[PDB]
Amino acid sequence: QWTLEDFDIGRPLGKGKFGNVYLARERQSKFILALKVLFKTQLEKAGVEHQLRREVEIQSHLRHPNILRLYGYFHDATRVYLILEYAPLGTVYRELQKLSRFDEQRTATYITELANALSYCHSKRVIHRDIKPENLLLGSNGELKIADFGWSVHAPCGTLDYLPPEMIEGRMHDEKVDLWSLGVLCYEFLVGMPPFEAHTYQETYRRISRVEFTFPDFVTEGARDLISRLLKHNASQRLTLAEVLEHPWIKANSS
Ligand SMILES: Cn1ncc2ncnc(NCCc3cnc(NC(=O)Nc4cccc(C(F)(F)F)c4)s3)c21
Repeated sequence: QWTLEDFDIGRPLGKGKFGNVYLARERQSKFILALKVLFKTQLEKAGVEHQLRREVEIQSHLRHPNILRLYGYFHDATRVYLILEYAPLGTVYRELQKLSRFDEQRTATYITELANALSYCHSKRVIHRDIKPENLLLGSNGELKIADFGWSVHAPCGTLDYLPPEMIEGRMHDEKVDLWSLGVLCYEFLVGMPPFEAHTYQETYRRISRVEFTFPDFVTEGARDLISRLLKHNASQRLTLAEVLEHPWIKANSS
């Protein structure tokens, strides 16, 4: 039954649309964690109070080294606080801006670690639906840790960039949506920008719908194959996580 007075609030770890993330310390144990501060008025305004309660429920069951822990939550009067595992090496979004693009060795490792986290998620029938660089964090030893199960549902906001055709059209969708997103991620890791980037929402809609993307000259055939086999309009055709993990290019470049 946590209260704010139990925690030493430290430095900001990031700013979000719904609230801010701060580094924190549990006064008794001296344990280092992260506290995301959400406003209650903001949550009730967009009608997502149930989604947050669903996220906490989903995260109370999941345990995996490539999934950022959510320990529980508390509120006072005006704000809601999420007790979170701290990811010392920040976001992948930030690492991507810092390095422009990743090499194949780093990319494959991230895809391998993501696939594992998704494999564990999909087996428990949990679909993430929001796989993007800003929702991927890096642990002490540089491992990928997936976070933000707010838009997660059971089997079967920002830009549209990572959302599959079935999701952007407002149709039915299963575990295969995390596979399209994984494909999109793999492309942005190597290229530096997502395959369907546009200056307008409406153009991005056209690109995703018709699956209109190209590869720059530096992308290898092994990466070209993987991404192409993932980015398919037909959800039931897309490669499985097991095939992704056993993919020649993935096996070659992964650690
Ligand atoms: C930036 N950063 N740098 C280091 C670092 N280390 C640990 N954590 C960080 N950041 C927080 C990561 C999150 C994990 N889970 C989240 N969950 C969430 O934000 N849920 C959520 C929010 C608003 C609205 C809704 C609702 F209701 F709409 F569903 C749901 S955010 C870190």
